[PDB]
Amino acid sequence: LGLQDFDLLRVIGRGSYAKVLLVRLKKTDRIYAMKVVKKELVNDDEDIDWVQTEKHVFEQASNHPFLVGLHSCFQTESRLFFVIEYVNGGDLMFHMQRQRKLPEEHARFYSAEISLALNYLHERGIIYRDLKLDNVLLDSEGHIKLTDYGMCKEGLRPGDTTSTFCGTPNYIAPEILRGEDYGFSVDWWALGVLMFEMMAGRSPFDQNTEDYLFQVILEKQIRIPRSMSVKAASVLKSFLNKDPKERLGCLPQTGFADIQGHPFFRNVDWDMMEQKQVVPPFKPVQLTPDDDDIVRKIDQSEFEGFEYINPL
Ligand SMILES: CN(C)CCCn1cc(C2=C(c3c[nH]c4ccccc34)C(=O)NC2=O)c2ccccc21
Repeated sequence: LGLQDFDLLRVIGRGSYAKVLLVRLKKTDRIYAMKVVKKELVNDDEDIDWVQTEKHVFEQASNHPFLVGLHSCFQTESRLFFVIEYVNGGDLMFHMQRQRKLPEEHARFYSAEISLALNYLHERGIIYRDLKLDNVLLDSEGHIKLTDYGMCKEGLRPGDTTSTFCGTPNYIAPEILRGEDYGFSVDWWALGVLMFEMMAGRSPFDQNTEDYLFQVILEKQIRIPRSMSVKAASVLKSFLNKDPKERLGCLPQTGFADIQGHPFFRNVDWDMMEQKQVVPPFKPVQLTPDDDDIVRKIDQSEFEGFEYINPL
C-alpha cells in the first residue's frame, strides 16, 4: 500500500514519537486508525527493536478479540505507518473521569476481558508491560481492547525473565523497582491497579513524584475501601501482593486457572466471554512536506521488511 490509496480523514492522537490518524482505505472503503512515526525519530539499534517489537506483537493481536489488529505497514523517506484495526469507544481513562467509581460488577466484566487479553499475550511469550487506563479502549458497543505495544517484551518461554526497568510509573510493579529480573507477573500487578482504580476511583498509592511514589508502592500497605466487598478486596490483595510469587495469576502452570478460579470471578463463564457472548454493562488533513535538510540525512538502511500486509 501507500499514502495514495488512503483518505487521511483526521488526526485523533498527537504525540512526540507518533501521530494516530483516522484514515480510510479507498479500495475497501473501510476504516483503520493509522499510526505515523517520523523516521527521523527512530535512529540507533535500540529503536528498530521498539518498532519490530510493536510489529511482532501487532502480528498477533489480530488473532485475539480484545487485542487490536494490524491491517498493514508501510513507510516513506520521512516516516513509518501502521494501518491498524480501529476502535471508537474511548479509553477507560476518560470513561472513568466521567463517572468516578465503577460498580463492582461492571469492573469485573472489564478486568475479565483484559485478563483474557493478557493471557493470550503471555501464552504467546509476550509481556504487555504498558497497561494503564487510557490504553484499554472501548469496543463500539462495550468489549475492551488492549492497545499500544511499544513496551512489550518479545518471544519468551514460561519460566524466562527479562529486566528492562520501564512502564508507566503509577502501575510499575514492585519487583521492577527492586531491579530484580521479572516476567508475566508485572502484567498482573498492573491489572491489580487498573482494577483498584476502576472500583475505588482512586489510585492505590499516595521528596517528589517518582522519588516518593516508588517508596509508597514498596512499603505503603494499600488501603482498601471499607465499602468494598470481601471478594472485591481479596482480588485486589491477591493482585497487589508485592511478592511476584505469592501473587494471583503469578503462580506457574496455574496462574490463569487461579485467576479464573478466584471468587471475584464466581459466575463468569470464560469460554463464553472469550467469544464476546457476554453482554457489556455499558455500550458506548495533509501531513507536513519532507524536510530534505533532515530526510537527506536518514539511513533508510535500517528500514527493510517494514512493509507487511496482514493476509488474514
Ligand atoms: C490516551 N490515549 C487515547 C492513548 C492512545 C492509545 N492508543 C490507541 C491506539 C488505537 C486507536 C485509537 C482510537 N481512538 C484514538 C484516539 C487517539 C489515538 C489513538 C486512538 C485505534 O483505533 N486503534 C488503535 O490501536 C493506539 C495505537 C498505537 C499506540 C497507542 C494507541
